[PDB]
Amino acid sequence: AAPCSCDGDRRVDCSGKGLTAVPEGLSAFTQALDISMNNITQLPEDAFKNFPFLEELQLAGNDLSFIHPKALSGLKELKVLTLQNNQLKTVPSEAIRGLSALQSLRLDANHITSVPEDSFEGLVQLRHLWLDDNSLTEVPVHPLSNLPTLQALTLALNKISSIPDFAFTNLSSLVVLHLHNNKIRSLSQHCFDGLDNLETLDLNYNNLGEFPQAIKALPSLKELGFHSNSISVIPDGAFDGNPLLRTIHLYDNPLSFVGNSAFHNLSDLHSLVIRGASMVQQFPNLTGTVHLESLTLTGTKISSIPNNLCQEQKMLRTLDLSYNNIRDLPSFNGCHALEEISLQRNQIYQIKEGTFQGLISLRILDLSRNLIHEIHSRAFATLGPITNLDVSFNELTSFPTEGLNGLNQLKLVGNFKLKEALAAKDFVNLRSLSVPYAYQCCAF
Amino acid sequence: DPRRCMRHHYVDSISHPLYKCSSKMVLLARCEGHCSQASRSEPLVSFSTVLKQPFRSSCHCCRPQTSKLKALRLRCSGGMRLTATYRYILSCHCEECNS
Amino acid sequence: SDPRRCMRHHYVDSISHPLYKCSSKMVLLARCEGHCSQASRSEPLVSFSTVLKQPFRSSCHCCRPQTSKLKALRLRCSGMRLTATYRYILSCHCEECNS
Amino acid sequence: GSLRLSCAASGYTYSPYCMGWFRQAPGKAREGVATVDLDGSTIYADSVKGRFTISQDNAKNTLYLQMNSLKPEDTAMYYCASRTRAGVTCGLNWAIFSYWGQGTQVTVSS
Repeated sequence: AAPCSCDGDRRVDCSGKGLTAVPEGLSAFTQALDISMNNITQLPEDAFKNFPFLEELQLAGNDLSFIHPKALSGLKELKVLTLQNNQLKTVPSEAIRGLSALQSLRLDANHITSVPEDSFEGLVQLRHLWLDDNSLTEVPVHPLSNLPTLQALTLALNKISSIPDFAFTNLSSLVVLHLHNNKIRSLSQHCFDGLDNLETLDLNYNNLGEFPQAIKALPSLKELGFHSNSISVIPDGAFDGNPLLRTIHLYDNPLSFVGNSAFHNLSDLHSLVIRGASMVQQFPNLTGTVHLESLTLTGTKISSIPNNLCQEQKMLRTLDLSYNNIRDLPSFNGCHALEEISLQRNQIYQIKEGTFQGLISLRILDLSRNLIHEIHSRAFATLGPITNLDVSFNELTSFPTEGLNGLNQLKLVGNFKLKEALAAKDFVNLRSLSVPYAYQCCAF
Repeated sequence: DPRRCMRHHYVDSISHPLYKCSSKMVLLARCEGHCSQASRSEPLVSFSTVLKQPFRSSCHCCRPQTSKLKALRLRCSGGMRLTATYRYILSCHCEECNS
Repeated sequence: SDPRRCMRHHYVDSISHPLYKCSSKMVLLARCEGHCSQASRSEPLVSFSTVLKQPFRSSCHCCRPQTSKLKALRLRCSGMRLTATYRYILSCHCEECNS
Repeated sequence: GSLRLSCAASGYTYSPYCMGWFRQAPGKAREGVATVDLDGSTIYADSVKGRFTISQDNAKNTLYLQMNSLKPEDTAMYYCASRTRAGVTCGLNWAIFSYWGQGTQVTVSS
């Protein structure tokens, strides 16, 4: 009967209708109610006496700035409550304590600055909690102590500076934790104590100066991210206490030296990307890790590749080793899953026919800016399909044609002293080619 | 009654696969339960030489009945922003799978 | 085993077509029915493309025949006749509905 | 103006843990004016630091708030609020109080 809409399955929606108070005249048996995008400033004492059977209540974007402590009384069956984008300057401690059956509580997008000590007390059934985009200055340790059953907590976009010891000690059931976009500088030794069930930990965009030693207390981690930070070293065995790690985000940092065995015994890691780790000399001792699909090391001083690379990493697909000082190449046989190989800007000085032998599913090969001096005739014969092949800026006197009939895009720019010309009878599928000397393309 | 076709609320973290972007926590819903009607399959007797789907089938599946399209905005590198879309299920019901 | 599980029952009926008069027969059609143990599920999928495809991932298992035989019945009539064909079921197994 | 903003607690007499005065401009949020706890500790707002004064008569639960030389900004509706249990720190936060009054109006002109 209200000016807003309705639904057959005991649901009422009144979003964006410009209401100033809760709508009256609705059915007593209402299971869901939406009042999100109306302009309501306060909830009186007797607001929700007419809806004893509410299960979901939405108030996002109401510009709500006051909640009477008795407003939510009587909603024993409430399960979902959203209050984001309002002007609640603090967590409504008194108002929400009567919600025994509450399971989801959204309070993000507010201007929360203080959390009373007795907040969230009595919320036995709470399982999800949002506190993003607030002006919080420290972790509410004691208010969180009253939520042993929490399963997902997020405190992003706040102004957190440091996390004290035993901050989340009683949240043994937590499995998701977000802390990105904060100003966190230091993590105490036992800050994450008791988070034995945590599965994802987000620490992006913070100001960490040293690697967090606390993550050694997390035995069930699966996803970890600390990019956009100021971390410079991953000393050694940092992930020793996280055997189940799968994804690591560390690709935007002033990384200078990652440990030789930093990534070691991580049997479930998928992607490993390290950029700008200049001081690294040896190859990462990534024994045990045999589930890699992408391996990217750039900007380092690696002088050699180990022969056992993909006879161990049989699942490897992308192998980027640009920059660095790779002088010799180990035989890539056993690299059956390699789709892309990148070796540009290296010290590679020759490609003997036994180097790229045995690769089948190769798709792209990059050898630009190297010092390749010679290639044996049959070096390219053994590989299967090829779509890209760059040997720009090397000292190639001659370039073989056998095995490149399937070639699509070819780039020899700057290969001066490559006098003797190619021919279209072997190179048949090309429609992209750039050659040193001049008018080498009069045949094509 | 846990065996009944119900709706279960679960929280998931959404992040763009490759762009520099900030992960967001979202609340989703999942239809879950066992249909009371038993699945059945009957052979069909045909007097025509043509080919027919040999069996009549009945398969009740707990699947959503109503949906509300919703979208969320992410913040990404350089201040560029992108929108991701999903459907929020509000009710579930057993319905014929083949239909 | 739990009786509610999918089991091959046997039901007996008769076949006849009014177009050409015949003399009906007794046929033991096997039937396949029960309740698959695994629960039925359906989840929304988050996408970053402009327009969504296939909003909901779903899994709902029903038991359907895996092996069957094109049994033929000499249904003598009137004296002309016909050869009825039916898919005699021998076994049951739960299977994903969509695939 | 010698404006005495009295209050009265009618429920129970034994000293509640904390009692504050708050004010509300039309349509905006509730921001505090003053607070006093069981020990007699007193807190005021920055705009209220000197003009007003919160008092109390514990034996009778008549809790006054004295205002003099009212600024023209001081037009609002004032609420007397209380709390019973001790599980929080006293302060000018509207979310900790348990009982709220119907408030009254104070319109300062000139």
